[PDB]
Amino acid sequence: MIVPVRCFSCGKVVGDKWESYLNLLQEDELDEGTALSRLGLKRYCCRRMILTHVDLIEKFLRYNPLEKR
Amino acid sequence: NQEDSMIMNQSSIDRGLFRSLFFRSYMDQEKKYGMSITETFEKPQRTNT
Amino acid sequence: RGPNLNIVLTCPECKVYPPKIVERFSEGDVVCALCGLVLSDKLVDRVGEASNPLLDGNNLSTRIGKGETTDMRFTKELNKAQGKNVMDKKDNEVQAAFAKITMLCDAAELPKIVKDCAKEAYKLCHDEKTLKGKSMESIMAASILIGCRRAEVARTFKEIQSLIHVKTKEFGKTLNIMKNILRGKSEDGKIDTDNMSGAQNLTYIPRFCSHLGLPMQVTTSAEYTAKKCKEIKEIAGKSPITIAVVSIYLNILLFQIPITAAKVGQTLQVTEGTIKSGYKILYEHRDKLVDPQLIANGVVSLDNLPGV
Amino acid sequence: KKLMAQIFFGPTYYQRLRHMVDDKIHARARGPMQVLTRQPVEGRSRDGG
Amino acid sequence: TLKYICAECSSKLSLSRTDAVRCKDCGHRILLKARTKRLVQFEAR
Amino acid sequence: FNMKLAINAKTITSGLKYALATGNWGERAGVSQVLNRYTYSS
Ligand SMILES: [Zn+2]
Ligand SMILES: [Zn+2]
Ligand SMILES: [Zn+2]
Repeated sequence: MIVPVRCFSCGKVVGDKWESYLNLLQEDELDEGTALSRLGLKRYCCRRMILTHVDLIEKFLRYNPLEKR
Repeated sequence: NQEDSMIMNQSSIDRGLFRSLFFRSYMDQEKKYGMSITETFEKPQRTNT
Repeated sequence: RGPNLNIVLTCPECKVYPPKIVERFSEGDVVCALCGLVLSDKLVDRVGEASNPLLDGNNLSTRIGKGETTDMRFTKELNKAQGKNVMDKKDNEVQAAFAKITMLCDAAELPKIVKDCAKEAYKLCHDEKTLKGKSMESIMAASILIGCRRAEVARTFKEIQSLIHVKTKEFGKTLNIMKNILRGKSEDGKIDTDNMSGAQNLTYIPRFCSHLGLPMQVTTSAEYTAKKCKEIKEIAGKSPITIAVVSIYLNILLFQIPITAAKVGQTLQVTEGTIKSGYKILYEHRDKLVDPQLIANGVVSLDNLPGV
Repeated sequence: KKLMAQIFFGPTYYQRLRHMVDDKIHARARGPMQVLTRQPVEGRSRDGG
Repeated sequence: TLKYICAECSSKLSLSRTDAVRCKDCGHRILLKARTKRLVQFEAR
Repeated sequence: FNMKLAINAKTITSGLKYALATGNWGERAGVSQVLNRYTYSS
């Protein structure tokens, strides 16, 4: 639903690169392969972690909160 | 992994691989057995129940 | 007046009476909680049919119908023979009454609890010397009224009269008789609460407002006005229907909804003159008939209510 | 040490199915019996045999 | 009394065993029991 | 004559509800089933 903290296979931290990945795609007009390598993700285990992630939390945040303070 | 079994990485499992949420819902009603007998949602005590 | 035939589980060793007993259902055991001795083992936890022994008592019956292979001749004659049973004739009268009560309650869009209470009221009040010169329509209409009141969804006499054709006098006498019967069997054999009282006007307002299509805010204001309307002696003696209708009308003009009294009285079957006549009484005490919060916020001001 | 053979190695899309063992494992030493036949009841959820 | 929350207007209510199950503000007939205020412990594994 | 009793709305309401709650198309079986919601493709 949200970006995983670590790569499943090797455990490298990838949860601090989602916004950097999106910004590279949007403003720098980079292809996803170049963006993945620019972020330092070399092993294809780490590349698929960020490349295949679906950000569902953005969909869940469209519903109004159940309990507002 | 012989005969259609597989080996999974415990480290990958620890990091969240193929982990899922399970939800179960329980339903209950306050039935009225006619005009006299009726139920209520209560915390029963061992001395009256 | 009969053989005991009662089994009581107690620990022979502990001898403490009454005993602490635990039912290990998962293990199928009844064990003494103090010593652990097992007192009974192999305890038990479509092949049958269900029935309610409160509306039908003890009456087991089976229907006759077609199968995968059947000749119409046998079915017709077997039904013909089964109908001519003298003992089952008595209870069929009650069942027929239940069928018509169900039809009336279903054509009225009433909840299942209402019809169950109505049928139970009929059974308890039926077969008695008091209700023998009264028409069955009065019995059914009175039972439905009782059933609705027991369910906290009470209706009015006119609303029930819309379906069951019984004039007021017979309706009232039957209702008084049945209430006495239920009270009589409540003492010797509960029945009523604050709801059983006739007025209970607050229950009518939500449905009356719905017929007019008002928003829920107006309905709540109408309930508050009707609740406080009982402090005025000049209106407190009026019928609960008028008390609720005039309160609703007062709020209709308070929030400035464009619905005239000509239609409010036409929808709730109340004379327009009565509505306006009562509205005049509910104008000298307006400060006590409007919720303090609503006026405090600014949603409603008392100068929007015309004054004669 | 190197494996004498070389391994076919890469990503593949796998799915977690609905069948989990913790929802199937069940044993019974003794337990409730049916009212009619007085034999063990049916169903893991009811401590059956 | 115990505290509930409306499922549409998110208004916090306080109902007793006698009060009807309904929002006194908007009129919704579904209420959510408020989360318990005692701390709950979770392992980070 | 009371038109409110001549026409029983319960007839239409129950027949459609019963036939849709169960699969029993009458008054054929398995015509209505509880929709799978295990996953979107399901
Ligand atoms: Zn990796
Ligand atoms: Zn003992
Ligand atoms: Zn609300």
